[PDB]
Amino acid sequence: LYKNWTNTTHTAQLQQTAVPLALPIFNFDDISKTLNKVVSYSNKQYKSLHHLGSFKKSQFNELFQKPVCLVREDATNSFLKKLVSHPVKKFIITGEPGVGKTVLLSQAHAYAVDSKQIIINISYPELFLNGRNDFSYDDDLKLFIQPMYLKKLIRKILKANDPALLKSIELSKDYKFSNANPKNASVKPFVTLNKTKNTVLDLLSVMTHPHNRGKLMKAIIDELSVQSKVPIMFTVDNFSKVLTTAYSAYRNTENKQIYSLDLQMGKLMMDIISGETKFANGESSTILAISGVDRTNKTLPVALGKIPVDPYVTRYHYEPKFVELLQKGNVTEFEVPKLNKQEVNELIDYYKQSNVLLDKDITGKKWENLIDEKYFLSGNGNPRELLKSLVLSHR
Amino acid sequence: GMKCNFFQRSEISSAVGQKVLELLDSPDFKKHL
Amino acid sequence: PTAEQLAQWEALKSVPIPPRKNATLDHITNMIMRHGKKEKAQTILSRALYLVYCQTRQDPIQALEKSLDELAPLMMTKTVIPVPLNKRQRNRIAWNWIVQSANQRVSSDFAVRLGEELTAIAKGTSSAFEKRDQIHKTAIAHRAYI
Amino acid sequence: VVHILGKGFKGKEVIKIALASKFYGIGKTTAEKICSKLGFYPWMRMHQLSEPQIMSIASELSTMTIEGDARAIVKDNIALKRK
Amino acid sequence: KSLHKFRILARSRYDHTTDIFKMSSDKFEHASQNARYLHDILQRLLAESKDLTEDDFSDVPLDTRHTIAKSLRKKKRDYEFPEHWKRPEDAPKKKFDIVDQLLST
Amino acid sequence: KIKTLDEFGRSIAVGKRKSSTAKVFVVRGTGEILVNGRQLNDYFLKMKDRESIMYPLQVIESVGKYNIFATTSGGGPTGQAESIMHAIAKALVVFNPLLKSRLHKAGVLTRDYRHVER
Amino acid sequence: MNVPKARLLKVAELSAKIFDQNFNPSGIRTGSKILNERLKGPSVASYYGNPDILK
RNA sequence: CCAUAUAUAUAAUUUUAAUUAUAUAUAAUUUUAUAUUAUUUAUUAAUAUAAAGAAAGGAAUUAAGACAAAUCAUAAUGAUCCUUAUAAUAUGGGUAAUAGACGUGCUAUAAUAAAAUGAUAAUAAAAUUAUAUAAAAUAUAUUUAAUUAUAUUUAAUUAAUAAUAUAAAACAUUUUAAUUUUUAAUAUAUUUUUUUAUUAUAAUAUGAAUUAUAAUCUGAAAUUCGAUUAUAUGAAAAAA
Ligand SMILES: Nc1ncnc2c1ncn2[C@@H]1O[C@H](COP(=O)(O)OP(=O)(O)OP(=O)(O)O)[C@@H](O)[C@H]1O
Ligand SMILES: [Mg+2]
Ligand SMILES: [Mg+2]
Repeated sequence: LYKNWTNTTHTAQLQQTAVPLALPIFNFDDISKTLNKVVSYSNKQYKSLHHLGSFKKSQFNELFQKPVCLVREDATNSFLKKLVSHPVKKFIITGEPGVGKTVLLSQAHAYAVDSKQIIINISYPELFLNGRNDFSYDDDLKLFIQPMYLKKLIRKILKANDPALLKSIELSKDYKFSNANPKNASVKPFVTLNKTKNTVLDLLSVMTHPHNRGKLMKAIIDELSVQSKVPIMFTVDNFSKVLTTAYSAYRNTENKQIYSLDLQMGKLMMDIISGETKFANGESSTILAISGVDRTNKTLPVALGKIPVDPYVTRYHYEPKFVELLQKGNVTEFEVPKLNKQEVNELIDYYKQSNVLLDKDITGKKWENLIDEKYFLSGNGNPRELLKSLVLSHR
Repeated sequence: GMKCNFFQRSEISSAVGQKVLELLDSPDFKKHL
Repeated sequence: PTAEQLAQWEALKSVPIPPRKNATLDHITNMIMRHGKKEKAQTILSRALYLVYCQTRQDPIQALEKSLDELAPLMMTKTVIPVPLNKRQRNRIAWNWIVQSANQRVSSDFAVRLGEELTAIAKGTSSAFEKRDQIHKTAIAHRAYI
Repeated sequence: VVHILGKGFKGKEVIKIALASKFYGIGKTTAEKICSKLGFYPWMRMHQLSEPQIMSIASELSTMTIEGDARAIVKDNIALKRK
Repeated sequence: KSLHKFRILARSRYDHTTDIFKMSSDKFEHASQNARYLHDILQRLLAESKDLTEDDFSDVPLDTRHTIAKSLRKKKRDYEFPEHWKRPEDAPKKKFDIVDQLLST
Repeated sequence: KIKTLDEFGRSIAVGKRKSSTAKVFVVRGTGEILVNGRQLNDYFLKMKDRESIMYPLQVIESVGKYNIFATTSGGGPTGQAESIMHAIAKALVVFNPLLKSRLHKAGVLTRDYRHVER
Repeated sequence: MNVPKARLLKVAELSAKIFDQNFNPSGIRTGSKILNERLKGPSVASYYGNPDILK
């Protein structure tokens, strides 16, 4: 173990020694039978969610054999009923830091996996905003593409989603990309994909040169926008980082910081969010979630109508363009409520069955007293503080 | 000691400068202008 | 007095008052702390104990207490007469040995080094047992002068 | 090891930091301006540079007032004061 | 429109939270001069605010930055006991006492 | 003068620690708490401060029976948390005077005298 | 922020005219702080006391 | 006498901090009960355990001897010396010189520790403002903005009102040479902000002295000899 504590607990496979437990499996179809119970995800859900990056460090996932989730009536069931019922399915998940926004997003991902939908998850958009991977200006797409990040993201889209579902979609145009496949790079210089013969799976497996990769990304998104046989769920976790970083760390040939919307990824994300890119299915949804690690400013609450527009607020603390885009698409908020005492009881019960609680709590303390004390210490229902009061408060 | 503030409700309805002029209108400065 | 509050008082007649803090953990964290940065010391200790739990899957506080009780020497020769040690002094000696062992490891983070040192001690692998044995041997050799 | 104008750089070194570290006239802002001009992304490292890009850095630095020329200017200021 | 123009032209002297326009003068040696000066300033401000024939400044929003900066320097205790936490059922109830009633006779 | 609940059933108490002061309204409830109108974990980032605030309720095993509306000012996090602790203990005595002794034995009814002294 | 600078300049000029303030949009050094500085001569001069004392 | 705890008074609760202010008074140098130890045998003391208490700190206040002290700048008196000069004024210079030696302090020599960021603004106290204080805004450095430093303009307040002034550590994320413990290309994965495979991959991104250039600030004046900012420079400092 040579890394720091967070990266160690994230990457040291410390759950190898976690005791197995037979939890019920997440199934929104059978929500009634799992409501207010700790559940595990399916095997398919686990594979897809790991490729999506639904699980993150500092979630205490290593405590348990696999990531698990309390299926909550006021968060999970309520949000998913809105996700199935609402006519315009564009959401921003909000709530206090550590309340469960990312877990709610992963439960939405699992619902999508079991609902036969394609999921494009931009987890942690700081990768394409921090200037730690390459970029180049594309002249056809009047945008700065980021080939390394696009390669990683296209592989994630391929891996996470059901291959049969993704092959069901026939291409609606003809495409010609630079060939970068090592075997036939020389024999064949350009790979060509025809209409009604090659599928979105074929396009999504294309190997092209970095400068052309941006076009591939467009080809993918356009294609998924035109098809009407598969719903598309487009998710962005830590979306707040985008709202409070309007200018990326990249700087153009004149040494000026590049606007986030001048990046292909920024333009893509905000086009999907603003509705400029329309998905033809009608069950397609966009789910955004803010994060507590990012700074707050006026952009988000103004875009949600919570506070009026103060036009003298400096651009650092108020970006009107993002408000314009978030309002153009009728993005509505879902605030994750804090846990009630009964949900705390259920979670602590599951934690007891996982042999995670300290002896000072289980051995010699009354159960009701334990529940009351940890409901108090968690700030009346914050899940992260609940866990930290259980497994990380040795005092 | 005592300080008194008086509040009166009511119906709605330079030494340097006067010397700078004197210096500028002096022969010592007027000759450069 | 009302009957409900008389019943409450009767119920609490038997219950012992809960402890404000764990004295041993308080001592250890205060030994980690410098410059009054207590929260940082508590974070280091709790993170190390979290690693200990995750690798042994037992109550890490109990493991730490067993480790300190076993590793610390019961007596020590001082200027040359053996003298008995109280619990706090024993914990100081044992903790210093543990920290010295942990700072021979590779991780940049002190919490990781300390946690895996405490895991190794909880599994009976520590060089400070030799230090304890040497101290005990000197005390036996000088028992005549007590 | 990559070589620019007779200066060696460990592969992992960040270009904008390394250039400011090793060249006399170049500072943080100047190095960032050079990297922006050549299209290097902010945290690109020396081992990622192609030989054409190495030559582009060499040309850009040669057009700068750095190393011996800048040192001569400084020594000339000091000598002229001494005179 | 004239009230808006007044506030815009008052700038930092106007406090939107209290609706108070305040200005002070101590540039003249005597208080009567300073009072007449302040009255004359007010007259000019009102005359310009009512003169909407050239510019009403309706496109300029009201700048409250000076007031925000002022408010950040004073602690704000803007919280009240939750209404739904109240337990009037638990309040003490006056108990009958015969002596006092027979003494109020 | 015997203390009692107000017209809303609240026990009002004041505690001090270092240069911090706290005024707490304790009413019978379900273990809710607000500090300066903010969630406990929001206002107090250190867990040990929350444990200090909870300790008097834990002494009388009455966490989960009371709603706390604490309001602090002055000093820093530790001083404010411990002034809330003291104020809660004093307020709790009103609901059941027979427990005062036990609270007095816990140490939460004793005002900590220590303060910065050049 | 979105408000054009011409509108705010007009506001600043008109306000300065109303309240008898120096409007200096160019930002040139005018020495106005010298004119507005208070005369401290009397307090400084009375430092050692009133010389017209009975002796 | 402070402080601490409490009571009364005062405040038309917009000078708000009523969780406050400052007048007066009260309180403790605490007290009771057992048990064990000793006892000058209890009506003593200590320890422990119970009970009531908010109760746990601090300062001042007199003389007598001995020695030191003339920046004794803690004086007075006396003696002695100068009186065109040992008195008095102005201009400039010095007290800032640099071989050494030492005292004290500040900044450092990196990962239980530094940096950056954190706007419905986490959390203070005690002071200061008529020989002032400087808000917000605008402009330049300068780069969308922010930050930082100046300039322009001086809003309010001579103050429980306004300003100096959104305290800072804390905490959270990100980053960090030495370190191949890393980065990158391809595959790879039920660790995806990540894993795995194969390929390439003693002074730093610590420190901030010194010096150069260009600005700024106060002042009549910054040369000997002041402060600040930007762009460069980048020393010594590792072990005991
Ligand atoms: N419904 C839930 N069931 C079980 N555990 C949960 C649930 N919601 C949150 N948690 C756990 O609580 C902690 C909160 O982490 P999570 O990533 O969900 O928070 P968040 O609100 O997204 O945080 P942030 O503000 O950092 O983005 C994690 O341990 C998560 O596993
Ligand atoms: Mg999250
Ligand atoms: Mg440095």
